[PDB]
This record gives sequence, C-alpha cells and structure tokens, in this order.
Amino acid sequence: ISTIQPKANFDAQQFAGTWLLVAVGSACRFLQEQGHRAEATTLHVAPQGTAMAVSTFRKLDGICWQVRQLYGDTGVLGRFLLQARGAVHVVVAETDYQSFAVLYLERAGQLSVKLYARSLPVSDSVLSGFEQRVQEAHLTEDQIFYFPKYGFCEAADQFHVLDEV
Amino acid sequence: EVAHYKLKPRSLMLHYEFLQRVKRLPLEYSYGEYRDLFRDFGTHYITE
Amino acid sequence: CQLSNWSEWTDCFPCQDKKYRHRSLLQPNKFGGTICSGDIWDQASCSSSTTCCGQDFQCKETGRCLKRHLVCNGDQDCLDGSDEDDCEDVRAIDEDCSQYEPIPGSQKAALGYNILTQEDAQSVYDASYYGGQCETVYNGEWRELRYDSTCERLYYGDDEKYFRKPYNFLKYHFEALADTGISSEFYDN
Amino acid sequence: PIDCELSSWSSWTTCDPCQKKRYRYAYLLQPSQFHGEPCNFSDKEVEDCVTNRPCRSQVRCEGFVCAQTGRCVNRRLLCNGDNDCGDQSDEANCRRIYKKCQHEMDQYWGIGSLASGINLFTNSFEGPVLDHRYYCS
Amino acid sequence: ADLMQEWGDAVQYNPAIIKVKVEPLYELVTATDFAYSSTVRQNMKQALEEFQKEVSSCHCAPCQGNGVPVLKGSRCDCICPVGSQGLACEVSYRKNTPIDGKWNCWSNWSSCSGRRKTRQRQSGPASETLDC
Amino acid sequence: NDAPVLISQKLSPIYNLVPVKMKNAHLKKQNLERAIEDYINEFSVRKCH
Amino acid sequence: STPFDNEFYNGLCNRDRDGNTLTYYRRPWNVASLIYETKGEKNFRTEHY
Amino acid sequence: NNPEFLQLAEPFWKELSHLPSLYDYSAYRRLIDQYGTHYLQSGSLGGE
Amino acid sequence: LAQNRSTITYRSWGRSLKYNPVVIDFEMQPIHEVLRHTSLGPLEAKRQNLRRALDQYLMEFNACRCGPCVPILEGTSCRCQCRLGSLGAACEADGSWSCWSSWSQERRRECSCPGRKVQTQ
Amino acid sequence: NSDERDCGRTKAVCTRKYNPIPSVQLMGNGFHFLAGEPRGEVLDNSFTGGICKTVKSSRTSNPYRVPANLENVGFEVQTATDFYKDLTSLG
Amino acid sequence: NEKKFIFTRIFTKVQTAHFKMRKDDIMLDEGMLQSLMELPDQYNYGMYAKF
Amino acid sequence: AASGTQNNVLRGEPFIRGAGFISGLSYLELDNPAGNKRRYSAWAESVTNLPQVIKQKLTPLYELVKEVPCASVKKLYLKWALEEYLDEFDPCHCRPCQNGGLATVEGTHCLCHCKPYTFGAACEQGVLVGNQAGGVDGGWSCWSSWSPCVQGKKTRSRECNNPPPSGGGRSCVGETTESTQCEDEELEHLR
Amino acid sequence: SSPVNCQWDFYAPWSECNGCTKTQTRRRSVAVYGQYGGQPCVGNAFETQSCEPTRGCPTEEGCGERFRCFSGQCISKSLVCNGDSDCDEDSADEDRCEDSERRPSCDIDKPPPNIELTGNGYNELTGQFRNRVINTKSFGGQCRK
Ligand SMILES: *[C@@H]1O[C@H](CO)[C@@H](O)[C@H](O)[C@H]1NC(C)=O
Repeated sequence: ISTIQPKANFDAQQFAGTWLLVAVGSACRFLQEQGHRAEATTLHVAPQGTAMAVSTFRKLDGICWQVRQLYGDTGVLGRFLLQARGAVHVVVAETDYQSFAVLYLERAGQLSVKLYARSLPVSDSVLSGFEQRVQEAHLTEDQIFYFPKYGFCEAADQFHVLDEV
Repeated sequence: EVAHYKLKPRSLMLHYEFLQRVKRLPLEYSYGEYRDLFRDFGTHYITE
Repeated sequence: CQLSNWSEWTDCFPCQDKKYRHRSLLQPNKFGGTICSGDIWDQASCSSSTTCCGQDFQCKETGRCLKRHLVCNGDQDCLDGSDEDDCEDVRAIDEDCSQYEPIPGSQKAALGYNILTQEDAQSVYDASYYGGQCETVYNGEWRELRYDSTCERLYYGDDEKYFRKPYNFLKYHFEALADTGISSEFYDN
Repeated sequence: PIDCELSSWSSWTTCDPCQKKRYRYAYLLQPSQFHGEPCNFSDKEVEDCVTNRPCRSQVRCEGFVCAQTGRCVNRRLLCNGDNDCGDQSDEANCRRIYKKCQHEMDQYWGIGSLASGINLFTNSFEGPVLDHRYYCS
Repeated sequence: ADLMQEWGDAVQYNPAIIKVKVEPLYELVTATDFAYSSTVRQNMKQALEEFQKEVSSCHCAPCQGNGVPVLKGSRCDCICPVGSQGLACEVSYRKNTPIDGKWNCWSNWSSCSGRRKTRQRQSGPASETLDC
Repeated sequence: NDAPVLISQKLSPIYNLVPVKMKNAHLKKQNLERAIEDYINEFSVRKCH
Repeated sequence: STPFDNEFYNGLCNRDRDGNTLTYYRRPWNVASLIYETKGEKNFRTEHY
Repeated sequence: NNPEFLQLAEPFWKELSHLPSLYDYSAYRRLIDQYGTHYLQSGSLGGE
Repeated sequence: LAQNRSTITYRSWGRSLKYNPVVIDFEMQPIHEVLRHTSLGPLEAKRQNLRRALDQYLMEFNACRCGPCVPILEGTSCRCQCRLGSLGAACEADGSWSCWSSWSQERRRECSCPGRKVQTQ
Repeated sequence: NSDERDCGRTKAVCTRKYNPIPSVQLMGNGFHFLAGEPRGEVLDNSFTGGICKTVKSSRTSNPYRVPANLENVGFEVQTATDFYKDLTSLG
Repeated sequence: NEKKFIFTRIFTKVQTAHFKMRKDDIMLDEGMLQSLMELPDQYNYGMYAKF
Repeated sequence: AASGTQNNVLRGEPFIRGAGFISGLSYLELDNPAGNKRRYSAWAESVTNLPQVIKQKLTPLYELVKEVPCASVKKLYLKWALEEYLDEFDPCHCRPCQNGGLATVEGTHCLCHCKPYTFGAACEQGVLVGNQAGGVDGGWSCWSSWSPCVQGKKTRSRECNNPPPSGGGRSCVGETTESTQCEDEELEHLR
Repeated sequence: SSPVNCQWDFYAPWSECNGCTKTQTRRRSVAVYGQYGGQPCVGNAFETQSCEPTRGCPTEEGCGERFRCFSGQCISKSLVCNGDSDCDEDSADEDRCEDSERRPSCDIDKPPPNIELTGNGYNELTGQFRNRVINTKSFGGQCRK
C-alpha cells in the first residue's frame, strides 16, 4: 500500500475530452503473457459533480466496445475510487491540460502507471519522464509495454457497451 | 462445424446413476424396466 | 350460487387433532345468479387425539426417510435440522461443491400444475435436496462480461461457471435450438 | 376418437433370484391425440417374491472398493486431490496431497452434453450414461 | 446481419452436436463391470427391437397441412409448417396445398418363410429382406 | 422493476385464514363466513335503484 | 396491505436464485413459493363504420 | 521423424494389443475404420 | 419489446432470456402417478382414492359448468374477462360445448364443435 | 537439464536474460537437394555454449541472443526488381 | 364490392435448454409428504380435494 | 398485348476454412461479392491461430507396428486387411456418374459427389454453367482375381470398362498391370 | 433413371480363432452396391458365432526394466519424477514426485497450439480425418525450447 501527492489543483473540467493511452507499466498476467495482443486504447473523460464519468473504446476481436465507469471520489481532490474483486484508486500526480496525462492505479497492494496523451506522436521528454517515474515506482523497464498508435474506435453501439455504473 | 469429438473405443468409466440402474436390471426378460431404461438414458451413446 | 349441506364430521386424527367437513358446488354464477361467499371447505378444532420410516434415519417432525450416510455431512437434509445436530467430532468435506449455486429455474420445476386454471400450486419436489450427490453441468452463459482497468484486460467473467444438479433432477441438458417462423397472408378481391 | 389404449397385462414372469421381484408390462397399441384421454398410469407393475436360487449378484474387484458408489477404483487414484470414488468417499484419511496440477484447470467446453445418452429414434437427449469427471497432461 | 462475429466466436463457448456416429447401448455394458453380460446384451437387443417397433412414430394418425407427427409418451403432437393453426392444422389460408406423402407402419416379418416387409405411402424405401 | 404493482389476483376467503385450534376457531370462522356473506349481499348495486 | 406477518421463516433458508441481475433473495415460510416469470403482452385493434 | 520408437497412443496401442494373433478380418476392419489408412509423413499446414 | 419489432431490441431480449429463462413448455402427468414412484413403497389404495378424487374434481370444477362466454373457472367466480370486444360486462355461428352428462356407462355432450361428444366407461 | 541436475553452485555466464534471434531455427535445418523442401531440424539453434554473445539491432534495443553455431550475424536489410506496363487503345 | 382481409401472425420460440425429470427414487417435498401422511385410508373427498 | 419474363438465378457457396471468424466473410455474401479487407486480415490471423490440417502427405499406417506382442505377424495381417479394405469398397464398383461426377462408397451405398454448379440424383440437372473443357474422362475398373502366385507376380491387370473415354476427355491415368513378390506366409513367417 | 438395390452373396469360408474370445470370422462382400438413393442395405456384414480355439492366445509383451503405466505403455526409468507428463497417457505413476528436481519443464509453458490435430490420423478415400494415433505430446525429458 502506497500513496503519493496528486496533481496540485486538479481540474476535471479542463481534463475532459478524448485521451489516448500510450504505455502502461505494471506486473500483471495479461501484460506479460498476452501483452503482444494489446491494441489501441482511447479514453473519454466527462465531468460529473466531483466524480468523473469514464468511457473507454477498444477493439475486441475487431468489433469495438464501450466501457462506461464512474470513478467515485474518495473525499480528496485528485484521488478517486473504483469497484469485481478489488478496489482501484485512481491518482493523477503529473499532467498538463493540453498534451499528456499520467495516472496511478492501485489494486490488491500492487501499483501501476498509465500514460495518456491527447494525440500522436508523444514527446520524447514526456516518455523520459514516464520512464523515470516508473523506475522510481520500483518497477523494471521490462514491465513497460507500448501500444499501437492507430486503430482507435470512433464510437460504439448500444449493444456494445459496458454497464458498471 | 467447430470441434471434433471421439470417445475411447474401450475401457470407459460409466456414470454412477447408470451403474446403479444397470445393477438394478433383472436377468429374466422384462420389457418394462428395459423400456424405462431406454426412455431415461436413450437408445445409443456418443462415440464420435 | 347453490351449495349443498355440510357433510358429516369425519373422525378425529391423533396428530392433526382437527375436524373436517365439506360440500359440493351445485350451481355457480353463470349470468346473474347471486354469488356464494361461503367455500366448499371447512375445518374445526378437536380434542380427541389418541396416539401421536423405520429406515436408517428419519427427520424429527417430517417423515423423510434418510440413510445414515447423509448424517453429519455439511448439508441440511431436514428442515428441522436433525441431521447436522450434535455433529461435534465430524469432518465435513467441501468437494468444491457448496461454493457453486444450483441451476436457476428449479423453483418452477418443483411446483405443481393445475390444468383448470393454468396456475402454479405449492411446492411438489424438494429443490434444495441433493442427497450427498454433487453433479455439475457446464453452463452456456459463461461469456457475459468482465473488465480490468489496472491490467487493461478485457475477457469473460470467470467467477461462476458451474451449475449444481439436485437429486430430484435427472439432467439439465444444456443445448441450444431456435426455430423462428413468420406467416403472412394478403388477399384482395 | 383415437384415445390412448394399452394392451393387456403380459403373463407373469418367474421371480428373479437376484432382484427378488417379479415384473409384468404392457405396450402401446394406439397413441392419443386431439387432447384425448391418454394412458395416465404406469406401464409396468412390481411385486415382491421369495428368492430361493443361487445368484452372482456382487462382482469382484481387485482395487479398493469405494465406500459410497462401490466403484472399483485403483489405489493410484486415492489421495490425489480428486474426487474419484464418488460423492465424498474418496480423499478420506489422506496424509499428503499430490498429483494435482498447478493452475487449477477447467473441463472441456460442452463436454457435459457429450457424455449423456441420446435417443436416435426421436433425436432427443436423455440421462447421462458416461462418467466425464476429472480423473493431468 | 454483419455482427455475426459474435455468434461465430461464441459458438466456441457453447457448441452443438452436428454429426453423430451411434453405437448400440448393449456394447457399452461390459462383463468386467456387470455379471451375466451375454444375457443382459441379448435382452438389451430384444428390448431395443421391441422399442424401435413401439416408437416408430408411424402408429400416430396422419396429420394435415403437411404436418410431421412426433411421438412423445402417450401423446402425439403435429408439427406443422409456418402458416397453419389448430390441432392437425386443418385450417389454412391456401387451397390445393401440395401434401408430402408419408409412409405407414411396415408389416411384421414372416416366420422364416422369407422375410419381407410391406409399406404404403398413404416416400421411404420398402421391400426389405433378411435371410433366415 | 424498481416498483411493481398487482395485475392478476387469485381469490381466497379470510375466514379460511383464521388461525386453527384457537379459542373459538370453528365458531368464529363460521361467524365470519356469515358476516362476509351478509356484507356482500347487504349493500350493492343490486339493492339500489 | 398484508393482513399477516410475512417476515417469519421456519428453518433452513430456501434459495431464490432468479432475476435479472445476480442477486439472491429469501422466500418466507408463509409463502409457499414465488416465481419470477415475467410475462408481458399488449393488444391493438381498430374498426370503421 | 517417422522411423523411431514413436510413443503410441493409449487407445491405438490398446486396440493393437487386443488384436488376435490369428488373422481375423472382423477386428481389423473396425480398427481401420476407427483409425484410418495412413499416417502423417510430411506437409505444411497451409490454409484454404 | 412489445412496442417495436426491430432488431435493436432482440439483442437485449436474448440477453435477458439468458439471465432469466421462463418455461417454454412442459409435459404433464396426473398427481396420483408420482405416488407410485415414491420410496414409501406400495400405495395402491391411496393412489386409487386420489385418482377417484381427481376424476370428481375435474368434473365439479370443469370449465363447462362455468358461465358461458374462453371460460375460466377460478374458485367460485365465473369469468371469460373478454372476447376483446368491449361490448358488455362479459364481452358478448357462435359455437359452445355442453357439459358431460351423468354416468349411465354413457356420457353425452351437445352443442362447429371440435372434439368428441360421447364417452363410454 | 541433465548438467544442472544437482549443481550446488553455478557461475553466472550471462548477466541478464536475453531474447533469441528470430527465424534462427531455419538456420539449422538440413537441406535435401533432391526434394525441393530443405529438411527437418538437424542442428540445434538453442545451444549457446555458455558464452552470452549478443548483437544490437537497429531501433531494437532489446538484445538478441546469438547461438554458438552462428559465427557471424549482420543486418544488411535492403530490397533487390521487375517492372512491366502495357496499354492498348482502339477506336 | 371490395374486400381485403390480411392476417400475418408469427409465433417464434427460442429454447434455452431442456429438462427431464427422474422417474424412480423421487424425493418429495416435506410439505407434500406430510400432506400424504395426513390422508386417511378411508375415502374422504374433503382432504383429497384440499391436497 | 405485352408479355415479360424475368429470371435471375444467382447463387453461391463459399468454402472458408480459426473457428469463430469463419462466419464473417461467408455471411458477408448478401449484396457484397468482394470480401472486406480488414475482415480478411482478421480471418487470416485467426486461421493462423488455429490449424488447417488438410493438405497432408501420407504413408502406410501399418508401418507404425514396431514394438507390440506379435508385432510382425500383426503387421502382415494388417497389410492384408488394408488391401482387402481398399479393394472391397473401391469406387470402381459404383457406376459412373453423369456430367463427370465423382462417386464414393459410404458403407453399402454409392454417392455421386456433384461437380461445382451441378445437382440432382446422379449429377444430371443443373448444366447451366460448366466453365471447363468438357467431355467424359476414363475410369479404372475393379481389380480382377489375384494371381495364384506362380512365380510371385500379380495378375490383377486393371483394364478399361463401362465408362470409356467418349466425350474426348483423357483416359484414366495409371498402370495396366502390377507385379511384386508373393508372401507365401512371408518365407514361412520369418524363418 | 433406374435405381439399384444392394445384394450380397454368401459369406466367405470360416476362419480360425485364437483370442480366447472365439468367434468365427465370416466376412462377406456386397457384389452390387446401391445407387440413385435406393435401398442402401438391410443385413449386417460381419457374423460372430461360436468357434473352437486351436492355437493358444498370445500373452502380453514382456515389460523389461520399464515402469508400467495404467494402460500398459512401458517407458524408460529416465523420466522417473520428471515433474511432467512422463507416461504421456496418464499420471498413474507420479513417482510420489513431490521434490521435483531439475526445475521441471524449465519454465516452458506451452506446446504448439493444437499438436493434437497433428497427432490425428488421416483417411484418403473419405477425405475425413481420424483419431489421434501418434502421441506427439511426449517430451522424452529433452526440453526443446
Ligand atoms: C423501431 O425503432 C426505430 C428507431 O426509433 C424506428 O425507426 C422504427 O420505425 C421502429 N419500428 C417500428 C415503429 O415498427
């Protein structure tokens, strides 16, 4: 169990829009055995009160799917909660409002990092900072996995949607 | 067609309910219980 | 509504300790006849009780005949609980069987049926009786949904894929068939 | 008009020494239709007898005889973490656990239907005739 | 539809039996598990013969509207093509409907004088023979 | 699904629901039967104009 | 409303595994059995003179 | 590699062992029907 | 699903059918037949008594003795609940089956009327 | 794994686990000149002789593991060409 | 005189699975077993109708 | 008087052989003759992820009998049984099928596997499109009585029969006679 | 067209029996095959009747210095307690192999996807594949990564 300082004065309104997941550094079974089958993962952020409405588009067997979740607030600005065995703690520590975004997730005493960007390509300095942070997070370089830079879903359908909320 | 299936030609293990029902089968010819067995477990089994 | 007279009082029962009588329904309300609030059945208290399986074991209040191999096995076979009582020094195996739930829909299969009203009667078969047997049938709905944000993993929910079969059920016959037919008739004269 | 009618009761058969019971039966002559009166009674009868004749009821077993199902399971399948001798007769009085695989694998998809009896005359599936249990390559 | 990839990759999770190679049930009963194997197998053969004679489904009354009779215990229900209602499907919105011919119950075998069966289409084969 | 309401309702008399082997179970049951009969036959559209 | 108590239960819990979502309810001993068969229908008809 | 002590299968080896010493076409026909007529020598897995 | 007959609804309709499947059909046998297949052994007397009681019940509470209009006899009230006409209280060739006559033994019926009108014991 | 059966102590020959060279098994197969399909495997391409020799590919930082049977490995990837065009018109 | 009658009805059934009840060694509910034990050997229409 | 007749008999039967991705390109048939590019790539990946064992090379199965009780005797008897199996239901017994159809033997019944764009009882109807050269090819007859082992050779001598080359097609390819060394209990069963 | 019904001649002469399950092998040949969807056949091909045993039945093959399996496939003792599918048919032996030495399978997880299909047989005149004959799932202890 670890906890760091989130982004100072995080604004969900200025953070809204379409985000694109680039790299995720962690030690998970799907990341190490099925990491070669990863695809383009995009994110959609929509503010809802203190919480954050979250939509995720990703190609599963070619057909796109919509993952709708609601990151419940933990009472502290910057930190969020998500529920399904396990508790997810979303922590945003270092990000701007125009080019990149870094997220921290915790589950079952395991830490994980996520790199989000508004568009491709990603700046080399952002990737260097992400590598430095994932190395400071007691994670090795081999646990870093890059994602394709194309094939992002435009929009899903009523049938292809997730209903965690 | 999605998958191929084949049962072993010999040395197979039978179900315990079918085991007990066959142990309950008589020796003298009685079409009633044999017809009940046919109605409860079918007339054949799946080899392929 | 025309109802006959009350029948003669039947003999008192030792265990029930009640009286009974009934009558017949001669003429119901066809068009405008006056209805009869009174029913054809009745009961009465009695005070003439006199005296109130033979197999390996029997429940205390219910006459369910149970073998001794089902006593102290981690499964309540009697509603009163006479099978899992005083089982102090008895090991109870789990078999990885009590974690999974029985087949959905046994309630309707355990109910009776009345062809006159097309309604469901009380429980007929015991939908919770297993008799120590643990049979599992592979379900077909093991593809619903599951997501993992921390691992970025999308796959089918692998929590519950097993259906337990009660003793009173022969087989659940997991299969799949579909026949859809629409009929259309357009005539003009 | 074609209401179900069953033939007369067959002649009494000799009392089976092994099953200590005598049996009689009847067969269908005309099936019911058009919501007619069906044959709503048992097509067979069972009566108790007094068996006086030698019978080879029990069958020998080389391996260990299971306590509940009475199966002739070899000792090589005992104390292997598997439930082979039936409901709860296996895995009793075991010092150590072995022979179990690591990842706790599942069974084949749809193998349950492949182990049940089939009626080729009506294309309907019936009770399970094959023992598709676990019993690891 | 175009979303049939769902059906394609989901049939893998719940497949149905397409082709069947049958084997008689008395061959499944072995002597190592049940005593008196020969007598049990002979009785099973005779019972299967009498059962096939009983559940041939030809004894049911012929349906109408090109229906297919189906035997189930003591009840017989007519499965009709789409477009017909009612028991035996005598009411339909069409005239001079082409009725597919169906075969009746085949006659019993002759007592060793030369086995031959008769069959009337009142479209299966007939004139089956077995040497005595 | 959150809040349902009755559609079809099977009928059953109240005097059949009285607890058995009570103080005056049978007599009170017959009395409530007579009472419900007199209630349903006392005032209705049949007696009005 | 209910003229009787419907919360009392006699002995071992009787499972009520049915419904839209994955949730397990209880059936009181006072109720013999309750099914979740959710039938539905509607009709339409027009005519002209 | 075809010429070697190829580990045979349980059903195949069992059926081959249950074959009678004297020439009997009955079991030979059933074994040929169940197992086929030829085994793999070479060849890729090209689609179609 | 009743509102629309498009492909948009059938998807979640089948999904919910997977969630909660109703009974599509079922074969039936009289309740006195299950007593023969009990572990208690011979119950021939009780079985015959219950069979006679069921034969009398299927005649006392049959749909024919109920008020003519589909006639549904429930308890002591007679209803058809409509023909979907909304003409009157009971929602009034026509066709109607008469009730079974008393066991002579013969059993006659009267009024096209489909089915049998003569029964013999 | 016969050599490492009961070794009480081992000497680290390579500091880090490296990936093997892709398509390295095709470099060990035999060639039957008569058949037009070269042959099955004759040489082993997983043996490394203990020496953890490697090579750094272009923009492929993760090093590849060179087997002992390969003396020299070089990356000279480059294309090498036929072109034909014909047009007919009649009016 | 013009008449146009058109009835287009569809009955579609999609079965999830089949179920088959056992014929021998059936364990009845405790309520039904009590009711059966509570039936007298003499013919009584009231108790049998209640059952 | 105005009379008009329209007939558009268009049909297809794709053969796509990945278990799940089979349905896509095959069901895309409605109003889309050409298959989708992305769907084709997905099916290619899927059929790479699942084998397509067809297109094999074969060798005599009886050679696998190496270390079993009565190995060589059973091997020779399996050779004889395989020869008897091959010549007992050889499709030569079946009559030639119309329109160049290919006959097979399933148990005790001949089945004329119809060529593409053909159907019927004996592949006689549906001659709308042939798309081939045409004619009637030749077919080898059934093997005659085996040689009495005078000097070990064979005298089967497969010859032409009731389906001769008539429509200008090529004759049945293959040898006329065969020759080997008779077993004669295989030298009294190996010494 | 003219339909053709099947008709078989008398069965071949009798054969010997030496399998302790005496049965006179009486094979027959269908001289006239069915065609045009006619009568396939009615009578069975083979016939099993009583027989007289002349030669003794063959005993099981000698299992020399090889640990036997549940089925009978005798393999070398080099695979004893190898922590993998040693017998390649069942886990009967299992060598009480709790202390698994040499790090079994050296952390190698999967074989080729469906090598079981490669193990399957082949039929030529029917175009349909057959059952698994060659146990390609073997390893011989020699892990080939
Ligand atoms: C079903 O809904 C769609 C979308 O609203 C509509 O276009 C269609 O007409 C509807 N079907 C009907 C009304 O039969």
